[PDB]
Amino acid sequence: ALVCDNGSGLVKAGFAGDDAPRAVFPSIVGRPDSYVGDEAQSKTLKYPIEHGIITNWDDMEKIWHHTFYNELRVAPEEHPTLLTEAPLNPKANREKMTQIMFETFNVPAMYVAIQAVLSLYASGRTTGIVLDSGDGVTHNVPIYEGYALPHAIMRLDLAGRDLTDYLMKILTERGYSFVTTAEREIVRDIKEKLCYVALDFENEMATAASSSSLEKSYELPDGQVITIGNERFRCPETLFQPSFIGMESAGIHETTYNSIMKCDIDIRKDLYANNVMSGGTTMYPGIADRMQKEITALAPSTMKIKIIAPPERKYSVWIGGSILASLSTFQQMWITKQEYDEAGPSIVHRKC
Ligand SMILES: CC1=C(O)[C@@](O)([C@@H]2C[C@H]3OC(=O)[C@H](C)[C@@H]4CCC[C@@]5(CC[C@H](O5)[C@H](O)[C@@]5(C)CC(=O)[C@H](O5)[C@H]5C[C@]6(C)CC[C@](O5)(O6)[C@H]5CC[C@](C)(C[C@H](C)/C=C(C)/C=C/[C@H]3O2)O5)O4)OCC1
Ligand SMILES: Nc1ncnc2c1ncn2[C@@H]1O[C@H](COP(=O)(O)OP(=O)(O)OP(=O)(O)O)[C@@H](O)[C@H]1O
Ligand SMILES: C/C1=C/C(=O)O[C@@H]2C[C@@H](CC[C@H](C)/C=C\CC1)O[C@@](O)([C@@H]1CSC(=O)N1)C2
Ligand SMILES: [Ca+2]
Ligand SMILES: [Ca+2]
Repeated sequence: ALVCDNGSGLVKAGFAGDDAPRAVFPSIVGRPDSYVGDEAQSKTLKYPIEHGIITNWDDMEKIWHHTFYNELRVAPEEHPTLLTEAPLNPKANREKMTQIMFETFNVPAMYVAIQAVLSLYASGRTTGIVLDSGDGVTHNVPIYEGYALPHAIMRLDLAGRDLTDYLMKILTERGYSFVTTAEREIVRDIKEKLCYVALDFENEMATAASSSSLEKSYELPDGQVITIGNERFRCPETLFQPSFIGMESAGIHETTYNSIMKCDIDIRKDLYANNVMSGGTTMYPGIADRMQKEITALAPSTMKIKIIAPPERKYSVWIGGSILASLSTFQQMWITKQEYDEAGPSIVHRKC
């Protein structure tokens, strides 16, 4: 079976039963008659997925064909294919993915799983609450015995690309100039290399104000060496206080809490003890300790709280897919070509 995890920024693709994706490449299509993903990267670019939701279907077909043919070297008509989706995904989109897989790619079998749920599986759990934060969107997804609890899911627009754009803004306020699309990629690299989550925002602002102890240098492609100081932790602080970029949302600690509070009292303790971090935007050093501190301050004083931050969490959605698609007991769960022929795209609602 194939496993394809389509993100707003990065596609992760490979074979069920493997420990890691074979291909990780940008979720882009480029035109000057069109180039896809890593081919487009080597050369106007469009992202077919926005905030985790597929919005350009023709370009999404290009991404999928590139995945099957170029990245995995397979004919999709010969492999059951597991795909992933956002924890909240419009009904019409679920049908269109299904329609395309059966009618365009002629897959023999298909299934679509919620991204955050797969990450939980990759951590060795069937119960817990996942914070999955990527390039385009963030969700909190409470999960009991393998199944997301849809009424308790929380969503934030805020994710990694917004964090990059904010780092550009505050570095520009410092006296640099980061405004172009190329500069966006440079600042993404700065973010990934040098940013971290402060345990206490104010305390670290004070250290940065009165000393150079938190400063790091970065050699730009153009040869200027810049210095990054409080920007290192101000950038990801936005996750905890979205008002830094004018967003009204609760921060990720409060959305975690709010999600747990919408669940049955009998499972809340299990959720609090199994907070699993997923996605590239959870990679900041310090994030687990900060989450622990913030959730402790919101939760009952008696509550046992644990934040799990798997080292492999850039790829845990994919790994979870690999685990699920290669389970013997999953064999009966696939949507078959016959089922699709009889029920149409609407089959996805009954089976996934
Ligand atoms: C099995 C299967 C389905 O459950 C599902 O196909 C679900 C069921 C449908 O839910 C639905 O028709 C409903 C959405 C669904 C059904 C049951 C309960 C519920 C789930 C969560 C909750 O109410 C409510 O939206 C919350 C409290 C969560 C939240 O963060 C805020 O409101 C805010 C903030 C914000 C920043 C502003 C608004 C949003 O919520 O974002 C979310 C909520 C919806 C959306 C507009 C984003 C998109 C593009 C998704 C839509 C329209 C999804 C529709 C459906 O997805 O953004 O909504 O998803 C994938 C898997
Ligand atoms: N070490 C790091 N520190 C901070 N951010 C990082 C790090 N590594 C990757 N990221 C960010 O993670 C994001 C990519 O993560 P991921 O692959 O989980 O997202 P996606 O699946 O493409 O998007 P989404 O899930 O939002 O649709 C990018 O914004 C990237 O800059
Ligand atoms: C190395 C890498 C990282 C990434 O996450 O890439 C995804 C994919 C990408 C598409 C445009 C880019 C020119 C191509 C490849 C870069 C891929 O845009 C992102 O970099 C966007 C733009 S800045 C940011 O933080 N996210 C994230
Ligand atoms: Ca993702
Ligand atoms: Ca706020």
